[PDB]
Amino acid sequence: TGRPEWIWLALGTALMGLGTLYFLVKGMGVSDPDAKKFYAITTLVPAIAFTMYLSMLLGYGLTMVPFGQNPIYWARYADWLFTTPLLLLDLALLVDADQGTILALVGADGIMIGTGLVGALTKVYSYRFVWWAISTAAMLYILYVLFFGFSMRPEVASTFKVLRNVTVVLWSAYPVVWLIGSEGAGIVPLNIETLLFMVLDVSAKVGFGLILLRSRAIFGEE
Amino acid sequence: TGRPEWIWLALGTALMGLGTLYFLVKGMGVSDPDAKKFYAITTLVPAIAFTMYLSMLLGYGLTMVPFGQNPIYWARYADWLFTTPLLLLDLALLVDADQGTILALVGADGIMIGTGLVGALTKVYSYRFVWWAISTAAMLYILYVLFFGFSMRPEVASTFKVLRNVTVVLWSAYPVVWLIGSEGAGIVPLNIETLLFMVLDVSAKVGFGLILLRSRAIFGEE
Amino acid sequence: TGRPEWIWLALGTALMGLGTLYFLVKGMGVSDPDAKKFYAITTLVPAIAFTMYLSMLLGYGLTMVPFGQNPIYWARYADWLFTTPLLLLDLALLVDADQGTILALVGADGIMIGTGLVGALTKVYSYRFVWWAISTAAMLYILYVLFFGFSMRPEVASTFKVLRNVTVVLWSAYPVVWLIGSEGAGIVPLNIETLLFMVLDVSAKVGFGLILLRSRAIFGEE
Ligand SMILES: *C/C=C(C)/C=C/C=C(C)/C=C/C1=C(C)CCCC1(C)C
Ligand SMILES: *C/C=C(C)/C=C/C=C(C)/C=C/C1=C(C)CCCC1(C)C
Ligand SMILES: *C/C=C(C)/C=C/C=C(C)/C=C/C1=C(C)CCCC1(C)C
Repeated sequence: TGRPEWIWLALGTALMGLGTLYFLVKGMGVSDPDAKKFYAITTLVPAIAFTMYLSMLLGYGLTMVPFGQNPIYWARYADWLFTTPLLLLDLALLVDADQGTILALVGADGIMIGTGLVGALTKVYSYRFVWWAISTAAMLYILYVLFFGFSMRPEVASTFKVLRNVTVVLWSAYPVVWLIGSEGAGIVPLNIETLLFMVLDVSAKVGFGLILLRSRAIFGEE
Repeated sequence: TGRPEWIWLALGTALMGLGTLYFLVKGMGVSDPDAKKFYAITTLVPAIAFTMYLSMLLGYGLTMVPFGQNPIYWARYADWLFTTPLLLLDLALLVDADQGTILALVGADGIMIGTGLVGALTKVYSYRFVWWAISTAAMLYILYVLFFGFSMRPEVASTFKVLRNVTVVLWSAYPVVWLIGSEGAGIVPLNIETLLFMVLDVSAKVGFGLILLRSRAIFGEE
Repeated sequence: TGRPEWIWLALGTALMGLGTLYFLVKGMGVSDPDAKKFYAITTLVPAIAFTMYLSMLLGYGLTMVPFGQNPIYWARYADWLFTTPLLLLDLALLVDADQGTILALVGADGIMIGTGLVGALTKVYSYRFVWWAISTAAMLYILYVLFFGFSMRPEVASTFKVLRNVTVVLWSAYPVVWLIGSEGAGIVPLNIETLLFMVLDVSAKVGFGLILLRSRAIFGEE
């Protein structure tokens, strides 16, 4: 509690935990294989985030990087490495995407997160932003595929449309927060940055899942 | 050989190596695609464990963690990260599990191992057990799915029943050994802990594989 | 630019980048799901390599290992961990390989790279070569499967034959370069070793992809 941002890490942990438990209870008794995939994917997402928010709260998921002793929460990338592709899989399964398109998405996502991590830990200040730029190019490619790389059922199309729009908006904020926060230019304090990421993460995982798991799009059509 | 536990790391290495070679020879000439998956999965398991037991023997897979300079063999988690999901896949393929259920299993398993590793390396003593608890919750979820989340063929059902029972028993010992050994309360010396893990690992990988690969459950039914 | 090998890391970065962009443009408008998989796989390969060549150029992907202060470019293994299995998947998809065989290949490849990395970072000089030997055994197993573990269409068979022959030749050079270069016996300077790896990598990723993506083997047969 010596670090001002502890409050948002604590709240983040609690909200991911509760979301995980909610999705877990909700998924009880589901027999439809299609719906099972969506529950499995959607429940794992906040469960993973829970563990990484906890690691940050307890101080395990924090390291000091010298550029310009900067506190970098590296645990976010461990979280994102797994949760972002899973979120993309939810969208991909919804629309019955070709395997080729899933691979494209998952691979671009690995690059986005991997280069983001490299940027986060880079000791030469100017180079951090080179990695930011490549990571953003990978994000833009993902956004492109989501709008132009590909829903047959009307309920599938409408849910996909919503979750896709939710994704483009929230995901796009991440590079901006990084850029202006402690990993980037340092204009916004780590405390506020942590709050922004918490709001983003919770919306993109728990908000996302609520929207998805309450839709009948997740069941094969009697 | 300056570390008393070297003998069990040496034996572990030899037993995983021989098991790998046995499974490799045995799988020669197998043409049935189903049986091929089982051999591939079951042979990779001890092959991976071989490499990580070797890394521990030679001292690469050991680090010192300050809490309470504690010797932590981190290589176990590198091994388990890959071998535990593969073992779960063997069981899952056997019963023709839905993809949703496989994802649930694999994901819960990643969490179990990942939080186990975080626990192993955590520098605040009390917090190590928080991570132990979350990892155990993930294990219990796996055990639950194995008994209640789902075999049609009688030979499939019987083999599955055996391998499942083998799994519940041996896997459950792992958290207990951790808790009382050098990663946890330090009641049992690293030397004995290493022996216990060796016996467990060899039974859960080589014993498991022997049981599976001698069964006709692994072939599609003339 | 203080390190003589910077020139080859710079060229490597440029060539992977251009190859990525070429494959990206070329894959535009492709609707055939089969062809989509090949483009996705084949474009991701140099894209990944691009990022890791960049990391090496900027000095992030380099560490000092004490044996015999040896400069080890660890980023190569981060690259190879993902790009080698993807290259094997290209070959595997081409021939419609059984899932069992894909798993065998991917798993053996993970072992090859993982033990290679362990070897690269090992502090006891003699032991480095133990890891080299195990990694090579895994490579030889891959080479075996590629020739004896399994093409129906004549265009599929011919393209596969070429890409397979390209693979056996180039991949086999890697262990030799390691052995004689800075990770191994230190007979050939890091500068020359980096050049050799650059030529190899570019041929095995961009040369490979050119050959594959210009073939009609990648489309399902009007
Ligand atoms: C649950 C977490 C989510 C949905 C996280 C999404 C994160 C991103 C889309 C991050 C993107 C970034 C870049 C595009 C540039 C570099 C910094 C990153 C990693 C924040
Ligand atoms: C071949 C290796 C096997 C089957 C290993 C299984 C290991 C576990 C089930 C470990 C479980 C653990 C917990 C449940 C709590 C924390 C400590 C661990 C990682 C030993
Ligand atoms: C694009 C990169 C490619 C195709 C890299 C292939 C690399 C190898 C086949 C490396 C093999 C190695 C061994 C067999 C022994 C130890 C050293 C390695 C990792 C270079």
